[PDB]
Amino acid sequence: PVSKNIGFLFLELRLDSKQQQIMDLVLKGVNAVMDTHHRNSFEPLHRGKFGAMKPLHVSLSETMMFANESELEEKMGRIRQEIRALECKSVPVALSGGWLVYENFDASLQFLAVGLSEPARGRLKPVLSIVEKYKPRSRQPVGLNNLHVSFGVAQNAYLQQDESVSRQRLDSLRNLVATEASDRLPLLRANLQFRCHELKAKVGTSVITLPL
Repeated sequence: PVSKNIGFLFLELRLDSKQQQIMDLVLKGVNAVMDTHHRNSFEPLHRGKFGAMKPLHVSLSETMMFANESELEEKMGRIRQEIRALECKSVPVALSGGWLVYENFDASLQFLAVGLSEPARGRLKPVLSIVEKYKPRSRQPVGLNNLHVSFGVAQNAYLQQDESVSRQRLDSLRNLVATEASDRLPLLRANLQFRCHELKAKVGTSVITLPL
């Protein structure tokens, strides 16, 4: 369908029981601040209905829109082969710094995130380099400067207002979570760490695994 000839690369982060409980209390605390300030709350991304588990992610490419099935296979195969040829056998994922808020492509959703640590970004640099080499030439770039894990997602209440009003409320939301909702970030950063032994790629409607 719409996803024909679309590819995207990412890391999958499955949380253990302790990490799930930490994210419950961190997000509850953030959302108490959102309530106090009459802001939209963040839906936790690590849980579904009835506490069904959902993995978290690190995006490693933009949405890659290839011109045809042949180019999809040519470029994704080269990506897979070159990632396999890397020396590394696993990459660490750990977080550094404060809350970030990233918008999706139509600004309808605002994701509460933390950036990757300097060593985590450094170990992913050779992966990003491979993606940059093979991705289609064909507006939300993924790069070393913005690698992150998103933990919650809120609706943009200002989606249909003037762009400048929506951007102002986004910047004051970013300031609000940083100034008033950051006290449990040391607990999050100490515990939300992972080691990934494979990448994933969405290709069309299928997901493939790319071993390290």
